[PDB]
Amino acid sequence: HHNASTARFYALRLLPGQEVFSQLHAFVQQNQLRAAWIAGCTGSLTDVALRYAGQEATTSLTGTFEVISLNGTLELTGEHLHLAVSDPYGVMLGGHMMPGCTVRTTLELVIGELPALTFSRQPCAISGYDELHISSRL
Amino acid sequence: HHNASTARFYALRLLPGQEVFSQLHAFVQQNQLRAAWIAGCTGSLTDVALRYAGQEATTSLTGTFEVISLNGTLELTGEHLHLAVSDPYGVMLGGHMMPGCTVRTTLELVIGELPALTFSRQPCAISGYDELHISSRL
Amino acid sequence: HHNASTARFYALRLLPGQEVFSQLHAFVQQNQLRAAWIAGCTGSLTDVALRYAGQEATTSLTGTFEVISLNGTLELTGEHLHLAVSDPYGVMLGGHMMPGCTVRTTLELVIGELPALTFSRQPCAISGYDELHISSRL
Ligand SMILES: [Mg+2]
Ligand SMILES: [Mg+2]
Ligand SMILES: [Mg+2]
Repeated sequence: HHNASTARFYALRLLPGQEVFSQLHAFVQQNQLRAAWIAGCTGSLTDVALRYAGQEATTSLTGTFEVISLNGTLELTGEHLHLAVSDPYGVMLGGHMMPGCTVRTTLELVIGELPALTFSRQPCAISGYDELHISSRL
Repeated sequence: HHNASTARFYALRLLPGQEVFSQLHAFVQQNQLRAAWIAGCTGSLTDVALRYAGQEATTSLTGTFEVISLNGTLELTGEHLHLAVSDPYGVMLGGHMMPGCTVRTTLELVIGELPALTFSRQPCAISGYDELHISSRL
Repeated sequence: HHNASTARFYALRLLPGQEVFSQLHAFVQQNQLRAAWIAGCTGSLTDVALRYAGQEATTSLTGTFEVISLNGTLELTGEHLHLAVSDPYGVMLGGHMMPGCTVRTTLELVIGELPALTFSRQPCAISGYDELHISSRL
């Protein structure tokens, strides 16, 4: 059965200029994470790539942003992450995170991994898209 | 004494059309969770029910929203959850989550449970409302 | 080596009128936390102190706000926390959290501690600021 598992946590800090998606995937590959999620995140970005609700196109922005929240799941060959950033006036923007977000000064992350489970993306006949599927690691 | 505990995590995915409050409570009942919190959440909503800061009335909205963050505690007979959603333009809205939020394509959740503790809602003479009370499970 | 660790969690509730930064530091000192992060948070604030993206000055606001998300790391002699609050109209504001945020009715927190690691703030030659450094507790 799924859902239940203890968690192992990882703490890491990304460097200025690094692209978030690529670094997260590299960390997942390095540790062969099969059922992870972002348990905590704080930092800053220069370039931001977001896909707004219901939209197909990716919105690319550049400036000075603070990462307010980065949430979602990730695993060996898939992920689903949402990002919220704030600007110099406190105004926020949020959406589906896409490749292209670059670290400004830092990105601090605490990533949780559920050793008893395995996440995968399987087609959902209801939504019409590949959705999160949870199964036993063993 | 309270506060300290190891955590057991649960991963689940809600389906299109399901109402969030009811599904969360069903999961709490199914697993008899006594001291849980939302450790991670990502997804989309069609209907959104929020009670804004200091307001009594619930604001009901319908459209295409992305769940940016869903935070808070929950247990057998109580909860305190806040929700932040983004729209097709990246604009965000936040408030106290109320019953009526419906899943659009999916809602992925990682819920933590603290086995050594028990959450309850007891009247606080200071705030004048029932507030979070933490005690030992044993 | 760093990054990997089990986690111990703490649940607590702050009272009306208390200042968040001071209370968080008091909790860190009381439990001698060396590598913690905010795993969950919900509540309300009256006074809010935020430093917006790229700005030096702290913006002080007072009113009726809901805490939508409080994320970041914290330890014995340092921290990095970002805050997002919503107002009576659902509008949100976000930024680097500064001392001066006061609880309105309550602030519920689940704090994670990574016993196998130790967080510190060391100068980064790349960013030019003291950044998160992760090392073994032993
Ligand atoms: Mg999404
Ligand atoms: Mg509330
Ligand atoms: Mg910051």
